[PDB]
Amino acid sequence: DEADEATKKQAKDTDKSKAQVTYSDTGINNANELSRSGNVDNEGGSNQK
Amino acid sequence: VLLQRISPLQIDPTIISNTMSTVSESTTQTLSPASSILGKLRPSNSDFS
Amino acid sequence: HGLHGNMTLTSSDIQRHITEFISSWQNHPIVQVSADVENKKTAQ
Repeated sequence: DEADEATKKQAKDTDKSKAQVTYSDTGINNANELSRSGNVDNEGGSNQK
Repeated sequence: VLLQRISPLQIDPTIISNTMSTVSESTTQTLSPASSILGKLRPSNSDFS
Repeated sequence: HGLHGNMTLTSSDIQRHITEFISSWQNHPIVQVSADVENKKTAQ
């Protein structure tokens, strides 16, 4: 998800509907990437509660 | 953007068009090699981010 | 396409024939390269 706003924000800065420089949908199979989120706490458990 | 505002280099795509110096042959159904490469390059576009 | 005994003239057939005629005319060798006006280089 966070990649999508980067491309959308990039398009706004260049004043174009679609941007040449994109952070998403590249040719690289970057399917193992992880990013910080609110599910996991400091002990490795879920934050369902 | 900062690099562009302090660099003495200007990108002028008309150099490519002048060098080719090919007149329009849209009447011909086929595309000449000179006209074909110009279509791929699209010198009209001015975004060089 | 238009081979059976039941022939009915229609605008679609007219358009098809027109397209064939236009393609045949445009694919002629001399028609490919020709002009009524002259460019600067050929004038030179």
